[PDB]
Amino acid sequence: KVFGRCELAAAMKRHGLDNYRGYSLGNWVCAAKFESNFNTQATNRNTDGSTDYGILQINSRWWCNDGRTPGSRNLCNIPCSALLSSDITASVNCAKKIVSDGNGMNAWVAWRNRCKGTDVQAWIRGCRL
Ligand SMILES: [Cl-]
Ligand SMILES: [Cl-]
Ligand SMILES: [Cl-]
Ligand code: NA
Repeated sequence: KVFGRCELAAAMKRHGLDNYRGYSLGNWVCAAKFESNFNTQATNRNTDGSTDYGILQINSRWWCNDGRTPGSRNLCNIPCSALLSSDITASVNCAKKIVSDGNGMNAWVAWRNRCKGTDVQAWIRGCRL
């Protein structure tokens, strides 16, 4: 599914991501924009042979099982495929674990490089939240 910007902001808010670990909703929308362009089916193969899945490009090295990332963990206790669903529940629940792991949203390189320090409220401007 390709979400609209406000559509995704709504879904994220309903699943409790807004201000989670102190990160306002626009941080999460900005991260999704640059990670996946709001497409839940996004995948990206990394140099190390791990893969990133879904709206927030969550990685198989630590967070989900794909059966093809030797040595990895599955800390969200899900198949990576769950992260490609039209329903973002799995992705949000897992993101909450990631953002709690010590580095906040710096876990998402793209957030650090493209969202951090920017006017992230723009990503929710106009949404009926
Ligand atoms: Cl915001
Ligand atoms: Cl594996
Ligand atoms: Cl933090
Ligand atoms: Na894994």
